[PDB]
Amino acid sequence: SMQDPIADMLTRIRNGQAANKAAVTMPSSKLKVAIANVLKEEGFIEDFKVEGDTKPELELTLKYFQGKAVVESIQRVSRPGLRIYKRKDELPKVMAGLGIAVVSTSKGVMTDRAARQAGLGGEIICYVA
Amino acid sequence: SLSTEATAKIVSEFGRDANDTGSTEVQVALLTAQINHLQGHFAEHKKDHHSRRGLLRMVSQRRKLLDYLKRKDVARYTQLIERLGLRR
Amino acid sequence: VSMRDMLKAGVHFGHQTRYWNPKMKPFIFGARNKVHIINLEKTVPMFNEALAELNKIASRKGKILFVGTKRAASEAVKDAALSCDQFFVNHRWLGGMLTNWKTVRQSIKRLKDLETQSQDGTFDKLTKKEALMRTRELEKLENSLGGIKDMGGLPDALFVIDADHEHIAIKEANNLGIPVFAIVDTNSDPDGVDFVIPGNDDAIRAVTLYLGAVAATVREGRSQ
RNA sequence: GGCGUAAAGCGCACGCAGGCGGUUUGUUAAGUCAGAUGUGAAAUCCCCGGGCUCAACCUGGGAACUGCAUCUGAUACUGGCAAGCUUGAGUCUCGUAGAGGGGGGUAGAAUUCCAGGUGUAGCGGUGAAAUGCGUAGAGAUCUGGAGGAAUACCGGUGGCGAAGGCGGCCCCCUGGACGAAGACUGACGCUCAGGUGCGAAAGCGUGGGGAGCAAACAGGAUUAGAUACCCUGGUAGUCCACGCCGUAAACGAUGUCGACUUGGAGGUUGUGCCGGCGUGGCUUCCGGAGCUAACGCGUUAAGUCGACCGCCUGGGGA
Repeated sequence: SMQDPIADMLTRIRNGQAANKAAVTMPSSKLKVAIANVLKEEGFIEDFKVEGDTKPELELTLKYFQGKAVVESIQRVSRPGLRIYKRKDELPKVMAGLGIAVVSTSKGVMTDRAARQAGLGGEIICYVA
Repeated sequence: SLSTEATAKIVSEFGRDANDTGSTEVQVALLTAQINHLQGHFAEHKKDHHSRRGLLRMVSQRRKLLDYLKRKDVARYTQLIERLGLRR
Repeated sequence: VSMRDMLKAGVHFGHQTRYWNPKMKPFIFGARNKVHIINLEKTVPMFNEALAELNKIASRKGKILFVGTKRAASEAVKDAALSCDQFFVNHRWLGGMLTNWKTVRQSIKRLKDLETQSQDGTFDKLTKKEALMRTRELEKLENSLGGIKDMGGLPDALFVIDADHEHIAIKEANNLGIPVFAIVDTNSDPDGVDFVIPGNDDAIRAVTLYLGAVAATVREGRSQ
């Protein structure tokens, strides 16, 4: 059954980028909206939006710069089968700094950069590059 | 299978309107009625394995529904298994 | 060129829905009698910008190669390039004409000496039999290289007919970074062409339409 | 790190423990995170210096000791709690297709046998023969009867079933799947060690049955030999009821479930609209990206992910 909606969303993003899809439409969740916020505020995707009252649908508009997909490697890190937590001292760096590690911290879902600046640890949601 | 009249009778006797079929009480009543009927079929047909698998499916579905009710509301669970004579 | 002439000459008339390529869904509006109709609003601007690039490359004295081999347009293409001051290849393509120019150059050198042997009286000092083989070499090499005898260097751009039929030439030209232009049906592929121009090339009317329009724009570019 | 073919998906299923868990709100603060306090002996290791002529070595200070407990905070995520929601899952109505299962009955074709009629020197078999059957009348042909087993055509890389498997026709009892409109519950889910059940053929036990076929066995050939291949016979067994066995190259050599990702040529069954325009499921074949060692797989994945389980770790021994 469906048990990892976050990894499902990352997979839909990755498959759309490999299929050169313009946009992907999926059931919407508040954590999905938060990761879409983090991805939009870092330029990995164009924009997002949500439609639906009882059953909100999350539609992400993908972006491609020189024909090729913007997101190169997007990967689920902390999974239901194995949850991953890092203290601020030991937060990861994706692509030696060029990418992001989406880190849910106590002050919201933010990147590894914002978490490190804010002096916080948290759960390591996904790597993006 | 249970005749249409029997299904309607059980739904009315266990649903909180003439059109309440999906509730846990109605479902468990229907499963119990079908099992009570099928015991007579399988008394004559101890070799009817292909139908016994479906009977055991009904058994397992009923067990899961009773467990769900028990964690959901103990009062309705006791009332339900009292109304039927279900062991647990 | 404009939408009305394209619809008149059956530019929109593509191939069957069973022969449609997976990559040409945007270039088509819908279906009728199981024949796909190439979008005619998406055709005019793309065709015109390809024409404009051809015109610009005609300012730099840039060479253009016209490619189309099927019998329906052989004379049509061979004239559409003859009256353009540009080289062509209209018969059975020898694979490696571009990537292996260092051997077919010797081939065309032999052809040139054999065709100056045509107007030399050479086919009179031999015993009426070697002349047969020399004339057959003339015939076969003229068929194989009917427009690029005076080519004198790899062509600068590749204007092609039925991109799928000439995928060898297309991939050869891609292998050296040469701009490539394709008159490409719905049943063909845009991956090897940097300028994709959806349009029928089996309808001889459509072939003549594209060839005449591109000839007009290239002659205009070469005027200045 | 792997499990189509190199070693590796249990034959299949159900299911307890366990592992994991769609969406919204409030609350809690356990996991998680921040800071502090205490402790984490010294030494060692590392860093910055000092002393032996240097170095080893000794030595000052720090860092480190990645841990544990307490305290105060933060609430994004997981967990607990409480209430919701319907899209996962499930129940109801009508309808569809099916060799799905159990039991009972019946029908025609064919074989064998028994009886009879007609009829006479062959029949049968083989590469060639012989064994064998036939003058006590065979084979052939016609008629009557007995019996057992299997169900021609339909018939379809069709269908149904978890797998094993299921094929004339009729009836009774009975499981599942799917579809169009709705109505109802409201996460009730997925997977599953242990466990339980089912599970080809052969085989075993008890009692029946026995046409054909045929292990064993016998004879005739073949052959250097022929405990075979071929021929002539032929008993278990194949059939039935009950119980057992529990294994197959039980194979897609491909675990289940869910989500996502170009196309095309065929077949199949529902439902909407006027033979065409759609809408759900299934099935065969090629093939793109991608993947693979390659072969190949390719929306029915062997592609991209997630949950859980099973399994592998050179060949032989085994």
